[PDB]
Amino acid sequence: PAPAHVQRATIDAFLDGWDKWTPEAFLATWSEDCTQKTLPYSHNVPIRDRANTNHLFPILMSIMDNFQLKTHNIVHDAAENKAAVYCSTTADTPFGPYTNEHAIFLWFNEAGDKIVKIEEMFDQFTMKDFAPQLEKYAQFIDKKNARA
Amino acid sequence: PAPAHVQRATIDAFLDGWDKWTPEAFLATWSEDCTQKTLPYSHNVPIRDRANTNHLFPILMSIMDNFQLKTHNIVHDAAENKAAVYCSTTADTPFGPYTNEHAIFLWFNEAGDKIVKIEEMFDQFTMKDFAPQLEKYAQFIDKKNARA
Ligand SMILES: COC(=O)c1cc(C)cc(O)c1C(=O)c1c(O)cccc1O
Ligand SMILES: COC(=O)c1cc(C)cc(O)c1C(=O)c1c(O)cccc1O
Repeated sequence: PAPAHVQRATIDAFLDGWDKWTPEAFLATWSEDCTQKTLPYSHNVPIRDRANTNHLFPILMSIMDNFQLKTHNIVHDAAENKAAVYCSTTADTPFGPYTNEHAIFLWFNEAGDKIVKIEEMFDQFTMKDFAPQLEKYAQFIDKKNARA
Repeated sequence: PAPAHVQRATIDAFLDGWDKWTPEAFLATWSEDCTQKTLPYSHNVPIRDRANTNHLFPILMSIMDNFQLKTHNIVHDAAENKAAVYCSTTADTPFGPYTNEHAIFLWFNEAGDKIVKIEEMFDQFTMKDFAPQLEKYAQFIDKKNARA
């Protein structure tokens, strides 16, 4: 398992790419197989593969302006090649103001330079309203692109 | 900062006491001024202090029958005297079946033997229904006890 400071460097580049709020910046630290699973398991939100998130994040970021990320807690388990962060976010969306908070579990690859698995719990009351707004927005971008 | 194995021992006792589901077993790792904070911050849930916890847990535990804890993930940051765990639970309650899942952030005291701060995010759809039900059930116990 890679040295702490290398994993920690991956964590920071993930958070900074998140704050930078472009697809390429944020997805730079995700491996090709990195899955994102929404917790709790009981909410039955299907795990999301990399083709899914590569298609979502451009659309998602385009409808969140003044995105500000705030990191409250980094728990680094260098021996286990693992981490957990707590973050909060705000943005303006086509649907009104957006706020969220995130408990995020990360796993790194052997080299400690990519994130390989993501599991996350968020503000489910924010998401109950926003996920369907986002899904219909995504479908509208899809249809609009296929036409042209 | 205490050695990693001593901090890990408190984690293991915390989860084992939780599993054993008695006020004494679970609380043995809680420092005497340890606070419990519900995330997200945006839901503005007041800190539960140790006295609140000591009154709540005997009632709460008494209406959760067949309680089962499953631990999914332990993120230990010995260098920062911190940790994060992910757990899920089931039980039978007088309000029907119960399921919950917890992303818990733990801080230890200097000795690494007590837990000093708890911040957790849970299944907010469980808690939306359960929390008022437990609050009314707790008031009823306090009333029934007073008049004896
Ligand atoms: C800020 O947005 C992110 O890129 C994001 C990133 C991470 C690591 C977890 C998330 O929960 C989100 C998210 O907020 C989100 C969403 O709000 C709607 C659909 C999918 C998502 O991933
Ligand atoms: C299983 O119960 C616990 O002792 C418990 C314990 C921890 C570490 C987090 C919790 O969220 C709970 C809880 O589930 C709970 C509840 O369901 C209602 C009121 C207070 C609580 O702490």
